Amino acid sequence: GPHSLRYFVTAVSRPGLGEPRYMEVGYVDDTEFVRFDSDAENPRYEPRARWMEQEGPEYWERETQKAKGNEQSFRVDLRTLLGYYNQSKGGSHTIQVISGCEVGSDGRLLRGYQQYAYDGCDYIALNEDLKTWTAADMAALITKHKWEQAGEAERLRAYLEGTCVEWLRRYLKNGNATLLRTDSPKAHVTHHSRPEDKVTLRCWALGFYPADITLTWQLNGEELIQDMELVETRPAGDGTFQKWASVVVPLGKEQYYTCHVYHQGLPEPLTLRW
Amino acid sequence: IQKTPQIQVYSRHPPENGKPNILNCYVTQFHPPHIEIQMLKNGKKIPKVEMSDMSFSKDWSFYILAHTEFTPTETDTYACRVKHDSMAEPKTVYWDRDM
Amino acid sequence: VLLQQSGPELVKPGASVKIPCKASGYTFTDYNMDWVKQSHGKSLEWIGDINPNNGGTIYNQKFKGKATLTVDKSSSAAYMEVRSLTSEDTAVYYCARKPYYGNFAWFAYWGQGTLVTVSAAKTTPPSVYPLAPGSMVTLGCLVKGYFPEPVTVTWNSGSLSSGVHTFPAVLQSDLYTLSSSVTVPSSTWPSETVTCNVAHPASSTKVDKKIVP
Amino acid sequence: SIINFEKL
Amino acid sequence: IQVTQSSSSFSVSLGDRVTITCKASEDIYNRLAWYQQKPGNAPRLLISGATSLETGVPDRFSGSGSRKDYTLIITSLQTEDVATYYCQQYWSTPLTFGAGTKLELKRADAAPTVSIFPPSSEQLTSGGASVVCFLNNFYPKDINVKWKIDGSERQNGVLNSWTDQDSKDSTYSMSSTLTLTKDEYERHNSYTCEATHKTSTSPIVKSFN
Repeated sequence: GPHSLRYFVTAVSRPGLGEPRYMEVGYVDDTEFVRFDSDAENPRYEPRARWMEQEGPEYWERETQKAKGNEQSFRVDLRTLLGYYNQSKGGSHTIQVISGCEVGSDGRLLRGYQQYAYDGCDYIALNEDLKTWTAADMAALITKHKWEQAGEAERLRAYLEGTCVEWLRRYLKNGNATLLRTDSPKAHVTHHSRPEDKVTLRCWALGFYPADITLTWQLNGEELIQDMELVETRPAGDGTFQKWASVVVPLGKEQYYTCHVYHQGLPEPLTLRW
Repeated sequence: IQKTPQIQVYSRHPPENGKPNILNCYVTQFHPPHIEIQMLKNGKKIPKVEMSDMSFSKDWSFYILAHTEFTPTETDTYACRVKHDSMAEPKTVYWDRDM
Repeated sequence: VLLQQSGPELVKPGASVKIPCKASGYTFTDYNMDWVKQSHGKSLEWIGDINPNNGGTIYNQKFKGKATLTVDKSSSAAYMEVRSLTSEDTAVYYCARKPYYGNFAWFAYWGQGTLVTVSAAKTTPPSVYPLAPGSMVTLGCLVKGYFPEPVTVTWNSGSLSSGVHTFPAVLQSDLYTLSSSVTVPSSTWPSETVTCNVAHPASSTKVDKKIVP
Repeated sequence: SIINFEKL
Repeated sequence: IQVTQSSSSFSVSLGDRVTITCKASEDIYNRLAWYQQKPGNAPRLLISGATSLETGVPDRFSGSGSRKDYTLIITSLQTEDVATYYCQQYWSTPLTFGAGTKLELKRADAAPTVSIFPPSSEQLTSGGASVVCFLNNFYPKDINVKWKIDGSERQNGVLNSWTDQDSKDSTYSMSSTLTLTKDEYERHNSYTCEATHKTSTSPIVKSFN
């Protein structure tokens, strides 16, 4: 199976309140496992997945020390970018980075990420090939020229096939038992009266993990993908997720309609009838 | 670039009346990350509403889950009110036991 | 490309000092200015860098609060202030420049470095003593009890240099002591005069000492 | 372990 | 990331092939640089990116290594290569240097010419009494100097200073000073410095009464 290690970085200025808020959030596959937040009472790297306790004091020190370095760097980045864009000193701005690697079971790098955003807009990213950059405007092009002078892509590539891979391997070695965790969706169908004459049945998927799921409504064999109303998957806040999907039907033959739930933690897709 | 927040208001468990539950307010899709989230009962602000840590997704937008302990009745009202720079005035979304 | 730093600084425990670094021969604003500390005990240590466009700073966690970096963009000048000085701050401080702009590189250019000495001692002139022995005869001079450095020593106003050994100074208590030896043919002393010349600029003193048997 | 970030 | 140079000093002959090791505590992926530094001067960049020779640097300088083990090579040591050498990594921040490897010319071993000197009248009138012992033009640097007063050893009150390698004849020189009070000085008659060196099993002995 493939696996990924990704970091989600965020630095937000706030002039008139002191230091920019800096954060580093860590992800194995889609599960947050580490977190640094500059605003916490004691701004250190903290575990976010039980299985990270098994890392001794040196790990957390090393990572904390590095965040503080990264924090400093970004603190400056926000000013440079202010200049690049010839912006006032007043208001608050955001830099965001996604950084990390996707590697196969054979330990080869499938994909490497290093993407940047300023104020919610693409700024610059390392291309699929890991050697060239895509800048999204004239400010980003200044960064681009500096990085080519400095040999940044090559460096990243070194980290992405080396460092990134080896830490993921360990991170998997540590909490592999836990990351398999699936919680099967418990499903029910609810009936709702409407005006006019028609009715809408709403198909629920409750208490499932991870969030990937699929809900489909079908009239006795053929699925309706144009009349279906759905909500975005949402957390219950207990660890599990929820989603529903509804459809408008004529009154009398609501039994003719079947709901289908597809989730990786289910031996068989659930097929529900009202 | 400003991005308008999207809101979902829902229970953690199936809403049975007079039975203690948790009420969520899932706030996704916003930018900047600066946001104020309120939760109201009958239009009156509930003090002590918890906030998850903030995150953002592959499209750069931020998302956050606010919640509070609540005991739903047949007839009480529950809303989430969100303040954000992308918006002219605050946004409010009422709790629908069926949505 | 050239980075010019100031000369030696003598400063007192608890006090602070500000070292300048004037840069020329390149577009100041396209680069940052790094600073490096070199001292007996830890050798070379990084410290930090400054952005000339906005004064943005990054410090080695080790030097955070001990050093402050500033920039005058217009006069192409970077300054470092080392505060609340201990004897552990006595060292040579370099400013330096990467070959390009970035966090991860080497230093292609160095300033000449500024030596900083932390001491509480007040200026004190040396006492100068002749060293006569008791075929080739060696003679000497004992330069005892001075602060600060340097002290100059010559033989016969420099006429005797080839057979001379002047030794690095050593801290007595908080004062320095050095010695200089000279070798002359034994047939020529005392027949011909052998004098030893000590100067100590700091204390405005010049001393000649004839070495008599 | 997150990379040491380059300056932009 | 600690960068370690094992040998802090190294004895060498002109024409030798010299290899200075540099050891990283983590894989630094060829992000390593080498500097040369001579007394009273700033470091001078020799090599970047592990194997890359900077413009102007002579061809006898060479670099190699991988992961976390690197070497500086000088194929035929010329006299102006006598210096101290530093390696510096830049894979991670903070940029960190090794503690340097100082080269010194080999030469045939030589015994010092030893000379003792009693305190001057001028010093004695002031209550101080320094006895001076010069040990000139010897090699290697390793030497033991004992001060003996009336037969037995004096430990307390000694200051020692060596010179750098002499440019003309590659030797070292040392000065030893035993400072006593006038009162303590006059308690004794026989003052001697003893110099044990690897050139002879017999220690060189200078004295006065």
